[PDB]
Amino acid sequence: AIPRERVIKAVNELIKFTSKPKNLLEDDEEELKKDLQLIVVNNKSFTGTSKSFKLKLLNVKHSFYKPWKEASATAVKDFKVLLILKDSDIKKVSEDDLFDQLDSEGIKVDEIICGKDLKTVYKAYEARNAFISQFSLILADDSIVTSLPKLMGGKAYNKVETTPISIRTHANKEFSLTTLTNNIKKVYMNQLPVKLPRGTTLNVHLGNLEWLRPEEFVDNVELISEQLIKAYQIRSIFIKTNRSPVLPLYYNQDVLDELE
Amino acid sequence: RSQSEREEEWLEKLYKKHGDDYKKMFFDKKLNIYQQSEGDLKRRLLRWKKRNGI
Amino acid sequence: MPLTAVPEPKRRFVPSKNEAKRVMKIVRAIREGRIIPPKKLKEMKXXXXX
Amino acid sequence: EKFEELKLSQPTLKAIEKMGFTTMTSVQARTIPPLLAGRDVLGAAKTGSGKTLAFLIPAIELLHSLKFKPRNGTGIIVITPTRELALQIFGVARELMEFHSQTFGIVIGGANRRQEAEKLMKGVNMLIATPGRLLDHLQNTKGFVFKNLKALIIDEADRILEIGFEDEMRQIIKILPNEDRQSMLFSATQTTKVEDLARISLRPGPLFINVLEQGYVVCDSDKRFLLLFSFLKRNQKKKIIVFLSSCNSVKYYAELLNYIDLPVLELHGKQKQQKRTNTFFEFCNAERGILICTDVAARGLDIPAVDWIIQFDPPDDPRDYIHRVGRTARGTKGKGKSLMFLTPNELGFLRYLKASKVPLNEYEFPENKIANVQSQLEKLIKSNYYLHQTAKDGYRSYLQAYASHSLKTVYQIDKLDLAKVAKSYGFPVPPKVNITI
Amino acid sequence: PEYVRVQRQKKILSIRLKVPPTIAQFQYTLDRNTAAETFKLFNKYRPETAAEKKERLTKEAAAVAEGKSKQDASPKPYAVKYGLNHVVALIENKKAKLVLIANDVDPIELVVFLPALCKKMGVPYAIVKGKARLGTLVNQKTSAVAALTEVRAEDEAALAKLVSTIDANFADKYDEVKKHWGGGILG
Repeated sequence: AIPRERVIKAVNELIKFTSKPKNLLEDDEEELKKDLQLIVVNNKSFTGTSKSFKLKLLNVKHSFYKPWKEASATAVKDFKVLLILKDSDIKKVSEDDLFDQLDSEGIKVDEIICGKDLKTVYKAYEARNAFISQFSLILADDSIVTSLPKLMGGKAYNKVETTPISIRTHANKEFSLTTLTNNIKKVYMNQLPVKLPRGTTLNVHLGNLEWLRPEEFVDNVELISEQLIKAYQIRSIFIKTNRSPVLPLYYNQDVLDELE
Repeated sequence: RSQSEREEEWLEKLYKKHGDDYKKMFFDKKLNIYQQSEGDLKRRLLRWKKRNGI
Repeated sequence: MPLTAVPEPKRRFVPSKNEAKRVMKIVRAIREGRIIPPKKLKEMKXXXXX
Repeated sequence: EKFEELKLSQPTLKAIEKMGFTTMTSVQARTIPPLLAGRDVLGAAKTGSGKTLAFLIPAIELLHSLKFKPRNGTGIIVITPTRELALQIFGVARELMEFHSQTFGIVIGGANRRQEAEKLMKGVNMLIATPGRLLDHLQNTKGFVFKNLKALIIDEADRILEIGFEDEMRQIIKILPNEDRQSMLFSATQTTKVEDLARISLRPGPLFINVLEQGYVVCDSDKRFLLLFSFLKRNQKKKIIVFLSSCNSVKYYAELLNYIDLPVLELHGKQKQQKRTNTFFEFCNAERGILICTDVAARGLDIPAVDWIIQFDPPDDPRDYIHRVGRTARGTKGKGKSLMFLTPNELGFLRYLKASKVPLNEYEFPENKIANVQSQLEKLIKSNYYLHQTAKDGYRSYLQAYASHSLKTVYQIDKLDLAKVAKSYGFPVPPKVNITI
Repeated sequence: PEYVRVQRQKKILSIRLKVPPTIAQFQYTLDRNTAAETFKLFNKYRPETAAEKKERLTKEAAAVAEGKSKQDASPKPYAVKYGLNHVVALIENKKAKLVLIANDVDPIELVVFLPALCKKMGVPYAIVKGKARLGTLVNQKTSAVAALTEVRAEDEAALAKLVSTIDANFADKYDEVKKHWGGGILG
């Protein structure tokens, strides 16, 4: 596996790093950047030789969306939850139907949007980018997911929050509200998004240090990393703040022998 | 002078949605679409209560 | 700025009252049966065509 | 002593009970037996000691002892420099006159002239007014019952003189009767030209009782309320008091931010004073709270050691603001960081800050971090009639507050883009307010 | 006939004589594609007819007659505005986002202040050609005015570029020649 002890060493090093200190009233976005964890994976041929806008949802022990939301109440940008559903789906599903299910576990859908609404109400780059930039959590039906990228705009596919997440209301022939109900729970608190770019570089976003426990950070990182090792042949792992330099934790030197 | 059945039913919906408080039901969008006056709400609810439901 | 400091009326923001009075007029006419519902009218026409 | 000990009519007793007053402040406890005795007086007291109520009680005693009709006279006349202080004195006086039978009114330059004219045609048994508009109403309004003058008061003759209404005051007193009139006046300090008006006014011989960096944030006038909202969200769980000018904007901003569900306490002259006391008590004991208030309602009461002084609106007295930040620093061992919003027309205020010689810190603004709720604001104002009217009222009273401002060299209405001001209030088109421009 | 003789002798005696510059702002009007897209815009915002109105009324009234009080929800009606005093009424707030003005009205003096009035109020007016084409989009015989205020979010971006299009095509092209005395050349 991976020496958890070394991960605790590195995260305490990063806590000490971010603990190092006419000023702004409203704080710098860069100041918010220099507090956040990003996982970086060197791995052989992370392309599928093709663009992959589909996000892999990794099973994670802890859920950073709740400390996200709790700090987002204090923060300027407010955490919002977007679902994009079919026309008949929105005709059937109502909002209190969602809200009653989500107050059970204490979360909230902000909005639900049809593809019609994407293709006529926000068929304008300014309004569409402004509407997308409000949101952190974007969900979409798996049927609509492969219809999205003409409607969403590539500016939505640039960032990690702005790109949508595959989610399914169906389990049988028709959809069930139970499936969407527990499925938003699965995608919310038990899974984390993964962009899949080209090259040998993978960037995985974890989150601000102030949100979670550092050993809980270590547990989530080691779980994700074992999931990645079992997934892909991996050259190396550097985790860091996007202001900070890298931190080498784990690497496999024989992967590069096995490529060719 | 009694009350009409639709609007007393409307008041009955408001009485169960908010209860008795008026600042919440004043800023209610659904079932206060005419945006009734703060105290007209009180007057109609007191007339409705004296009519029915104490 | 505009010329006049005329206060905005209430009825510009809420659903239209006079509409609703005409609605209740039609409701009273249908309760008296002087106006037939259009679904019932199409039901009448479908039988009367045969 | 106590207010409830002294000889009073029972509706005044009910009034004082409902305003929460039982005890007396010492200088007002001194001046009240001459206030009942019928002598003229001048007085040095701090702004906001309750010195409004100090004259309010025996004035209503005189109106109770005379029992005259609304057609019969005006009697009690109140001269006060600031429109804001006029509204505060009026809002305190409303419930007092409300348990009484007589009549209460407003004369303010910047109000609708046919409104004030029709109220004068009906007659008003207690007048509260600004000095400039009084010459207009005395010279121009016909049939107005002027000949009585049971009494008259001046408040803060320093501020009348510092504005410069004293020649208007001389013309007023030359219009005023003297023999029925008694004159009472409050001014914390005094000068010679104050005493010259005092020698004309006070009909008997009177006995009188005498007892650091700043933040500055230059913002455009549209985005300043948005930036206030953003900074208030970022500094949530920190108690902060915001200083305003107009009570309508206080009530409107409080209702708005409560509609955006972040917890906000309001504090203004239209607020009932027992409720006002409740809000101040809850702010002082809650210690992490948002307090919205005017300048002079904040002046009227001592301030807990705060995380931030934020001043959104232009000041009533900038000199008192310079003394107030100094006494705030020297009184509060806990650090209270003071800031004022600025508009790019207002930078001359800065050099008057450079006249104050206290240091200054510019606090910068990122255009990226903008809360972007202004579309939701405009959709809300197009939705809610009630919020639409309160927004228009905050806008109206804001512009009339600029109209009532003294320092024209710091504030010109001609400088201001009212389109951006309306967009800050949330109107795409500025509503018409009948303001001389 | 007489009336054919007069209607041919009309527009001769006009152009033969000097027209004042507050007239002949008319027929300096909008070109082909821009008026076409303006009509494509306003046909999206047709007002409800009396038949469609009465039909929806009968639907909701039969609903309440069953009762079957379905919900209490409707956003707003959006439509063009077409009453002349109502069009002027939507100015001096201002509320008019676009105004179309017919060139041909037989009492021209009903209309002549409207370009200067939207000029001073800053309202994006445009002079359209033919009040019958206004009446068609508003279910009247003629309309002679066409104000439009409220627009859905789907159409708001089209609105702004149409405004910029008109201010480029009308306010830039014809502004100086608006000041000039038209006509005067004999027939």
